[PDB]
Amino acid sequence: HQSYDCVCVMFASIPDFKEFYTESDVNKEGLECLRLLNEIIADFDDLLSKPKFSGVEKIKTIGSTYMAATGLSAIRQYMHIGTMVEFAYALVGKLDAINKHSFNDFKLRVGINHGPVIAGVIGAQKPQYDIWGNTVNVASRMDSTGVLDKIQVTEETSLILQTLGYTCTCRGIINVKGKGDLKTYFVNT
Amino acid sequence: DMMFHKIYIQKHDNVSILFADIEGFTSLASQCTAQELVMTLNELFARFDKLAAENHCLRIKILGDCYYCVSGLPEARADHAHCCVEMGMDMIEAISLVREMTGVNVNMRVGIHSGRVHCGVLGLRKWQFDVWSNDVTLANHMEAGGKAGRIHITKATLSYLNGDYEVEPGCGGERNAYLKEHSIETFLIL
Amino acid sequence: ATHRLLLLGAGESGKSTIVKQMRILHVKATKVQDIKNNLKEAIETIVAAMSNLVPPVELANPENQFRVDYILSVMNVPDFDFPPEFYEHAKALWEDEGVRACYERSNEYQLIDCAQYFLDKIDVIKQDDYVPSDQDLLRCRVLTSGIFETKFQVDKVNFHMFDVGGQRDERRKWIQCFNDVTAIIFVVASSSYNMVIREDNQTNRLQEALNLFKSIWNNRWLRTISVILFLNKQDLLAEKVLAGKSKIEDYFPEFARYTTPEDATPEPGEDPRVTRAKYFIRDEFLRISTASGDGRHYCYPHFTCAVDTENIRRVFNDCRDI
Ligand SMILES: Nc1ncnc2c1ncn2[C@@H]1O[C@H](COP(=O)(O)OP(=O)(O)OP(=O)(O)O)[C@H]2OC3(O[C@H]21)C([N+](=O)[O-])=CC(=[N+]([O-])O)C=C3[N+](=O)[O-]
Ligand SMILES: C=C[C@@]1(C)CC(=O)[C@]2(O)[C@@]3(C)[C@@H](O)CCC(C)(C)[C@@H]3[C@H](O)[C@H](OC(=O)CCCCN3CCN(C)CC3)[C@@]2(C)O1
Ligand SMILES: Nc1nc2c(ncn2[C@@H]2O[C@H](COP(=O)(O)OP(=O)(O)OP(O)(O)=S)[C@@H](O)[C@H]2O)c(=O)[nH]1
Ligand SMILES: [Cl-]
Ligand SMILES: [Mn+2]
Ligand SMILES: [Mn+2]
Ligand SMILES: [Mn+2]
Repeated sequence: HQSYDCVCVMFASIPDFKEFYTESDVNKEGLECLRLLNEIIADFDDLLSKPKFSGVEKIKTIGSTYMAATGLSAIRQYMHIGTMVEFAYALVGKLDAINKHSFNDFKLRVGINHGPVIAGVIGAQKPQYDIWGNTVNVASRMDSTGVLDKIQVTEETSLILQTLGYTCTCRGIINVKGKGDLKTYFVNT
Repeated sequence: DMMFHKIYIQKHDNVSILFADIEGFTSLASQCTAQELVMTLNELFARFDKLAAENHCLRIKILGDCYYCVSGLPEARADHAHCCVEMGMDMIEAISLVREMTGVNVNMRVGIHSGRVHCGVLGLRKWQFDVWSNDVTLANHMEAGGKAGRIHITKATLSYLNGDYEVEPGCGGERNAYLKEHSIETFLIL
Repeated sequence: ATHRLLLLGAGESGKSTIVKQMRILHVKATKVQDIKNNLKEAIETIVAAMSNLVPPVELANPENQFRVDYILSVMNVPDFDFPPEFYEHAKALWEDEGVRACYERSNEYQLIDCAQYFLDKIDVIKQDDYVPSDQDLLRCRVLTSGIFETKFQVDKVNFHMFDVGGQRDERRKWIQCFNDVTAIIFVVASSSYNMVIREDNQTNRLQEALNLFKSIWNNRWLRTISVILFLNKQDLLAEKVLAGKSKIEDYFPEFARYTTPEDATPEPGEDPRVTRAKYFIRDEFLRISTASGDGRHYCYPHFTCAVDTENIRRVFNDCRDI
């Protein structure tokens, strides 16, 4: 496993799902709910096979959260950052589509960040590909501490996004354990 | 075929779910290099994946510094309860060797629970054998509201254990707001 | 040979009423309470809506003004013991021409349908030996929150009735029944064409149905599912139609052009005006089912009356041959 210098990590969770999930006798004991999640994850995967997103590499799916890294170049020089943002919006456009036929109002919460990461595989039994590094942590932290229908990015990230054409608003200060307090911004739409 | 996408998921009962997390990982994460960690990380779970096969526990997924295998899969086993306990048992000394060569205060927080679950895969890209069930969510919180170098089991995991292990009050309520909100009685393997 | 039927439709469209019939056909101290509740929550609704209406409705007997105060004082009692007084006061008000004058405008404010039914019979429910008749339970009304699966059998053939909340908030639970569903039963309050939804008090109850139907019909997860259409509440429709004061063309202008179909099969001694309207509401839905969905699913109209066991027994024998 090698180490990259500039990889854009993104997290798009759905905090509204956990409540949606319910193991009742009628829905096959939570089985039906998962079916809806399948139509969600799948719907989000149909984007990976799209020209403009040929650079987006889905890493994994944490529960009901989507994780994709843009910048691994496999499996401007910082343009992959803006692309990742376009993938975030892309997900939104599809989550809302689901609601249309689902009757829900599922809102996506995205936290994007970029920086050095260590891509590779771990686990002897069934080897799996995953990335490591402080970069991913901050990204995640900007998802668990974000806002529905909003993308939370750090300073350095906000700056680059602006050089790309995006406007950002300072949310305030967020605390990331082991890193203290940081200043995040919301990508204006 | 048509309408919806074939969901590759199957229901299961009488299984034990064990969650484990590195207590204070940022502790050494601020000491060891970004790479040294990934090594220790890969080194630890390595032994884990092997111990699991020895204790008959199936590896589910690795989340950073969180590792969780479930017993009773694929082939049903009425020994599931012990399998996880056994896992947590050996798992610990595996994270202790992390004190010898690296960061101190490194211990595992085992959180075991039993009940039905839903295993399989979602979406249609880079499938990841995962589980879904409130029982699974409970094991998670159990792990969260656990104690260093100790095993945190619920009331269900204790019944499936035929009381072959000596336990004690867990007080998970005053630990996790979930084990509290749901009025859950927790114990700790002595 | 076990079918899974899912009942869809807007709120108070008449879903739970149909399931009751299925239990009365192919299949109390506890419900009595509710019946009284429907009666209370009924009368108090009319009176309270007299001063708010524009123009405001005034009583015909100033005396009852006191009874009006009584009803408005116990409008929010936790466990109303329903004392002998209530009934006397209630009926007294219901008899007041002014109150009724306000009843005819029950479309200008949220009011249950069992109002007329129960009020006309206060002397029966006031009794201590009161025994709810099949019709009383069919006329009763209780909000359905969640999903309930009824299991009955007809001529040695298993069915699976599915009752879900027809209220906007509840509609999010429907999905849990979209997969592996034999047929969908879409109930509609044909009579509620001059009333507005309860969710916001501004969205037409019939339009809500139309939009809702269109959503289910054109749903990505129901491409091959055929939906039967129960244009329920035909009794209340024909009534309002014969009334002549709540013109339909004043809520749906397209009705000014509409002309009764030549393939129309009007019931015996059925007023031509009713026929020219009962079908109008039907065609409004057919256009939605004709716009798309071809060969993969169809729609089957069925004028119905959920509270009429003699009607649902008929129309249902048809839903079986489909
Ligand atoms: N939502 C998430 N999605 C994916 N990953 C997450 C997520 N949240 C946290 N992590 C990763 O997991 C580690 C756990 O962090 P955290 O939960 O705060 O702390 P502890 O382990 O200490 O447990 P405690 O909270 O005290 O009970 C972090 O260490 C690291 O990346 C982080 C990290 N870092 O934060 O900087 C650097 C590192 N290397 O190698 O440099 C390795 C980690 N790791 O392996 O997990
Ligand atoms: C799908 C429905 C539902 C309700 C049921 C379920 O079993 C979960 O998928 C588990 C429990 C389950 O899959 C075990 C792994 C994990 C990751 C623990 C999932 C998440 O907590 C889900 O929710 C979330 O995505 C929100 C919480 C995420 C926080 N986790 C906590 C644990 N650490 C280790 C990683 C981050 C989950 C709870 O969602
Ligand atoms: N007059 C008349 N009343 C009817 C008819 N069908 C149903 N009702 C009455 O309408 C009221 C509402 O019916 P109900 O079956 O509760 O609606 P619902 O679709 O189940 O509504 P919800 O429960 O999801 S919000 C009940 O009081 C019932 O007795 C009909 O055809 N005519
Ligand atoms: Cl309706
Ligand atoms: Mn940890
Ligand atoms: Mn962790
Ligand atoms: Mn109902």
